[PDB]
Amino acid sequence: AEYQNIFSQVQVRGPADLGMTEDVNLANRSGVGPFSTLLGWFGNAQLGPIYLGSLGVLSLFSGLMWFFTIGIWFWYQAGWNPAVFLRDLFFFSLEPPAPEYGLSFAAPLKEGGLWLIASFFMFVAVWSWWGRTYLRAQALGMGKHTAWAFLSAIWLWMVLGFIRPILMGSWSEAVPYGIFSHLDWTNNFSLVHGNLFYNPFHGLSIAFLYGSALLFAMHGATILAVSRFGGERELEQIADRGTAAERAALFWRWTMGFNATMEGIHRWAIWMAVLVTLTGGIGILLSGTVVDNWYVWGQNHG
Amino acid sequence: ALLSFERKYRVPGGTLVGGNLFDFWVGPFYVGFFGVATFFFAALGIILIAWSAVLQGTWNPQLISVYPPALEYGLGGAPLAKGGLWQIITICATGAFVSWALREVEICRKLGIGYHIPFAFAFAILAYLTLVLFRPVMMGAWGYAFPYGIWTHLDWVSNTGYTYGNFHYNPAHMIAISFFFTNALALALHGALVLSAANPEKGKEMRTPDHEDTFFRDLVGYSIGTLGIHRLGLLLSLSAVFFSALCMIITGTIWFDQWVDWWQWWVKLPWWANIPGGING
Amino acid sequence: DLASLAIYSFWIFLAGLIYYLQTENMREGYPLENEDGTPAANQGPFPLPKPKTFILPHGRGTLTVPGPESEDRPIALARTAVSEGFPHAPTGDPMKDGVGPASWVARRDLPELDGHGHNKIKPMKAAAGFHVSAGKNPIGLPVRGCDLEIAGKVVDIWVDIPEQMARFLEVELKDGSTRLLPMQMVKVQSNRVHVNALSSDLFAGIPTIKSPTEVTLLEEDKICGYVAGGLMYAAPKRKS
Ligand code: BCL
Ligand code: BCL
Ligand code: BCL
Ligand SMILES: CC[C@H]1c2cc3[nH]c4c(c3C)C(=O)[C@H](C(=O)OC)c4c3nc(cc4[nH]c(cc(n2)[C@@H]1C)c(C(C)=O)c4C)[C@@H](C)[C@@H]3CCC(=O)OC/C=C(\C)CCC[C@H](C)CCC[C@H](C)CCCC(C)C
Ligand SMILES: CC[C@H]1c2cc3[nH]c4c(c3C)C(=O)[C@H](C(=O)OC)c4c3nc(cc4[nH]c(cc(n2)[C@@H]1C)c(C(C)=O)c4C)[C@@H](C)[C@@H]3CCC(=O)OC/C=C(\C)CCC[C@H](C)CCC[C@H](C)CCCC(C)C
Ligand SMILES: COC(C)(C)C/C=C/C(C)=C/C=C/C(C)=C/C=C/C(C)=C/C=C\C=C(C)\C=C\C=C(/C)CC/C=C(\C)CCC=C(C)C
Ligand SMILES: COC1=C(OC)C(=O)C(C/C=C(/C)CCC=C(C)C)=C(C)C1=O
Ligand SMILES: CCCCCCCCCCCC[N+](C)(C)[O-]
Ligand SMILES: CCCCCCCCCCCC[N+](C)(C)[O-]
Ligand SMILES: CCCCCCCCCCCC[N+](C)(C)[O-]
Ligand SMILES: CCCCCCCCCCCC[N+](C)(C)[O-]
Ligand SMILES: CCCCCCCCCCCC[N+](C)(C)[O-]
Ligand SMILES: [Fe+3]
Repeated sequence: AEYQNIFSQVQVRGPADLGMTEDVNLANRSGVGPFSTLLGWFGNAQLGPIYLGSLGVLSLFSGLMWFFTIGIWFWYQAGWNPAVFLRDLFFFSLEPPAPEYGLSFAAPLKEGGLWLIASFFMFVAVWSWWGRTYLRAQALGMGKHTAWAFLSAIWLWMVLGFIRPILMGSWSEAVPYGIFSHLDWTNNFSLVHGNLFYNPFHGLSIAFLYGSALLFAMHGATILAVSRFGGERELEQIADRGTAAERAALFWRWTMGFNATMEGIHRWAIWMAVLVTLTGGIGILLSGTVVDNWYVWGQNHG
Repeated sequence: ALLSFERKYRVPGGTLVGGNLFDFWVGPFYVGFFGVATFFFAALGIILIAWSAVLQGTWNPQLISVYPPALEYGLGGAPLAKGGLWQIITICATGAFVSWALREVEICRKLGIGYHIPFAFAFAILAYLTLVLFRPVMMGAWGYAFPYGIWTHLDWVSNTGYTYGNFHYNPAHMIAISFFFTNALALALHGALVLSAANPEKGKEMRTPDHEDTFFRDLVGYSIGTLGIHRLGLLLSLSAVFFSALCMIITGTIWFDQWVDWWQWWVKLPWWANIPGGING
Repeated sequence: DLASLAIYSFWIFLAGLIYYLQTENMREGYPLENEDGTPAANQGPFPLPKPKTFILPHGRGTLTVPGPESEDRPIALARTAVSEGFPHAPTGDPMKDGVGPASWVARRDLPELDGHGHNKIKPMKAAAGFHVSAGKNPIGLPVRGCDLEIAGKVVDIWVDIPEQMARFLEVELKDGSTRLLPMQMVKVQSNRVHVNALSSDLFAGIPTIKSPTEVTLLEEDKICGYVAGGLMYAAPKRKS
């Protein structure tokens, strides 16, 4: 039995790492949180600091308001009874307005109004959070790859709750807030559109989802396999290729006839991942707006 | 034929079987005893599929489908045109996959690297075997296995899932999915983070891993670190597949009713089963 | 219709993306070479991308890739066959010569630096005030090789400062000199540190570092390559 570098054998700690300054407004960084020896078996032991800032406050406040709007509705459905709250937790659901209200904001609170309010808070929370992925990279002089990647997830989310409902002409088309009910929504969506297995954009989204797990398993295992040569120091391997980056490339060249570089594996990574929700959001957006029935569409190929 | 840095690694040694007999390359591909075994198994498998195609009477890739024996055959053999070909192709597939893993091991040994990759791959093989071997055996027939066809295998997924109602309600399936989604999330973030550091704003120097830790602490109050993220991606993707295999091995064996009804155990707990109000009272 | 147009467009896009990705991934190691180091006739269907330049921090310069490739070191191997595709035998001691799984790359003979321009990796004794925070502290333990003989004793841990992690153990040998052992290549036990890669007689051959309180990227590669190489090359002196 050799050591496999899945968990560390020895942890070390030094002074709290307060991070790089670059152009960051240091007034907006918290102090350091605690140190978790538990976390430190697998990852970094240190928590914080975090960056606050007013955009930060906005997203958090908004996000909490989204969560609390749904939670207050759930308590109401539980008849204010804690026992029934916990019993029926996964069964409660905050539902969008009936089709009859179309896209108007004129539905009663108990019948869709509250769904729109929660949705409003979610919209500001997510988009202000997106702004933050851009601005935190900016302040550090970094590329904007995170915000670009996040935008692909946002695209599926926007398609589901906002763009598709608007294009269909009613909020009733959007997803309910509930554990079981969002699953029922998902099953129903496929049934009602003639089986999503016939939507080529759904099959693509799947190829990328499975491909993401194939690729992260490949990359994670490769880096661990060459960690005995410092492979996880990927930035310096990019700048100055070492025997880690060479053995990794050659493992794959010898196995499957081609290989990556230390930089370029990260490009296969980002694209494999973002194409999950890119193709996904396209497949959903087309569903019901342009194509009523994927099986039928697939029979004509078009 | 060689990467510029490749020759110094192409030494003899590392083989598991055959000593030096198969210790060589073909263009970029390492061979080894397991390269020979993979070729044999894959070739036979592919030839048998082409034969199954002839017996089916089509050459269209969107139509070729190799179905396992019908349920009446149980766990016995079946005539070639009626399930036997599936059975042989499945042995070929298994041989090819396992040979591929063992060949990856020989490559690890020649390269002086850890065995993490074929270890990880063995999870995918175990999931394939859950569907074609373990589950059908426990259920008592080969016919519960999926057919080898591009669209027919999807018919199988749909038919199998709806046998138990909305399969979303399988709780092991819920965990599997969560790991799949989280894995893709982490893949996006890892790719983005490294690239954002290696490719900074125009004219700026490459950032360091200090900057990567910093970006993520700024963003969410934590950074797992450069070792941790590769541990994580590996864990998330293998966990997704472990729970996928789990979710199927228990379906049609220990649980065979509508998965949605499994959740009643929580609702029916004595302390609250009978309190009025809510959804279930 | 619009869905047909979308899907057709997507596949065109995807072909473009894969072309982009494959060529990005040819920024190192190409053009392909024959076994003798000359350019291979067949370079495949993807051409080299236009060069890009990385600006390195702390005055270290730039890296432009693709760029002229060369090993920048002698490779002590020779053909074992009269045609392409067979193994190349070590002409000397492959552990000493740094080939096969003992290979090292001619990386820059400077230490990796943190974001503040200080040495990324330091002996813990020189790293204020880094300390073991969990797990068995290896400092002081005897170090055993795969021949089950004691090769030395641990005298420090070399730590990555910005990432707060153990990177090497510093091991003092019978002659009083030390060597670095990659943390990934040792097993810390209650009474010993065990090193399966090396028999005790191979510890003296671990590449040394030029300055006792820093390690350069070149030196790390020689050390790590040498230790990993023992898996294949010390197999005769191992031993269950
Ligand atoms: C995993 C759980 C289910 C299942 C659920 C579904 C669902 C749902 C979908 C697919 C889809 C795919 N599945 Mg399936 N699929 C199953 C098991 C398999 C197995 C197997 C175990 O041997 C294989 C080879 C495939 C392969 C296929 C591809 C045709 C297609 C894209 C997959 C992908 O990109 O993955 C990620 C891996 C990569 C990106 C690497 C590339 C590997 C692929 C492209 C290889 C194709 C092999 C295929 C043509 C077989 C030929 C073998 C030859 C004879 C040698 N599935 C089981 C039964 N699969 C999607 C589809 O569009 O189908 C029409 C889809 O929507
Ligand atoms: C009966 C069910 C139907 C079906 C109906 C659907 C429907 C409906 C959809 C999918 C979609 C998907 N399906 Mg399907 N699906 C079917 C069967 C399958 C099978 C299979 C059989 O093996 C598989 C593997 C999949 C696989 C997939 C994925 C590839 C894809 C979702 C990608 C994703 O990352 O979403 C997860 C990612 C997101 C939703 C983005 C999240 C957005 C961000 C902004 C999150 C904000 C959260 C924040 C505010 C809350 C934070 C809380 C925290 C505590 C902080 N489907 C069957 C046929 N499928 C989706 C799709 O794209 O289809 C084309 C979709 O809409
Ligand atoms: C209507 C259908 C049901 C459905 C019923 C089913 C059924 C039935 C199954 C799943 C399974 C899956 N479902 Mg479901 N499920 C549905 C809804 C979804 C939704 C969604 C958003 O709605 C999602 C995200 C998922 C996702 C999940 C995944 C957890 C899991 C598939 C991955 C896997 O097993 O990989 C594991 C990976 C493999 C099996 C691939 C192994 C391949 C290797 C060994 C070799 C192949 C290479 C070779 C051929 C090379 C080709 C040649 C060249 C070299 C390329 N389901 C709906 C509700 N689901 C499956 C599962 O868990 O299986 C265990 C499963 O059987
Ligand atoms: C490319 C496709 C994949 C993807 C990409 C992706 N997601 C991303 C990112 C990217 C690259 C971002 O950079 C962004 C991120 O910051 O990640 C860390 C994000 C993100 N994706 C998230 C979730 C998510 N992503 C999804 C998955 C996916 N994301 C796809 C698979 C899913 C699925 C699969 O359904 C989920 C649920 C978030 C973790 C984060 C976006 C965060 C956000 O928009 O926040 C808005 C709301 C809040 C600010 C807080 C909400 C309140 C909470 C409900 C309460 C509990 C927590 C609270 C904050 C505690 C604080 C209390 C204090 C007062 C003490
Ligand atoms: C466990 C985490 C994920 C994972 C990991 C993983 N996969 C791996 C590995 C790892 C680490 C590699 O080392 C290995 C690889 O070399 O990758 C490039 C591999 C691999 N995963 C692959 C595919 C794959 N992995 C998948 C999934 C996953 N792989 C998991 C999600 C899927 C899905 C999700 O459907 C597919 C399609 C290959 C690219 C490669 C293994 C290649 C191989 O075994 O080659 C030898 C065999 C042949 C060349 C062909 C054999 C032909 C058969 C005899 C006949 C065909 C029968 C088949 C059953 C018919 C299927 C028909 C379909 C329409 C259903
Ligand atoms: C114990 O009690 C406490 C106090 C702790 C409260 C407990 C809280 C609880 C129990 C909360 C439960 C929350 C749950 C179960 C949330 C589940 C949500 C799920 C599963 C969501 C899934 C789908 C969501 C989507 C796709 C939503 C997308 C929404 C948008 C894109 C926003 C669109 C914006 C609209 C429609 C507003 C229009 C307004 C303008 C002008 C922009
Ligand atoms: C870009 O790489 C990433 C890291 O950034 C350096 C991370 O840190 C994490 C987040 C890791 C964990 C364990 C989340 C839970 C956090 C606590 C406090 C237990 C992810 C997913 C990631 O992708
Ligand atoms: C998505 C990962 C969530 C990370 C959890 C956030 C941890 C924040 C710790 C900040 C501590 C601030 N403090 C306590 C010093 O004020
Ligand atoms: C980063 C890109 C990696 C390329 C992987 C592409 C896999 C495509 C799989 C074909 C699936 C086609 N289909 C039927 C789903 O439409
Ligand atoms: C989507 C699966 C397609 C299978 C092809 C995979 C790409 C392998 C290309 C490597 C071949 C290198 N070469 C020409 C030197 O042999
Ligand atoms: C970021 C790491 C957290 C992983 C989140 C994935 C959701 C899976 C649900 C957790 C349950 C898994 N387990 C084994 C503890 O039961
Ligand atoms: C998942 C996308 C498909 C990947 C296969 C395409 C890339 C194969 C490139 C092989 C070329 C290797 N070569 C000849 C440049 O050395
Ligand atoms: Fe990486």
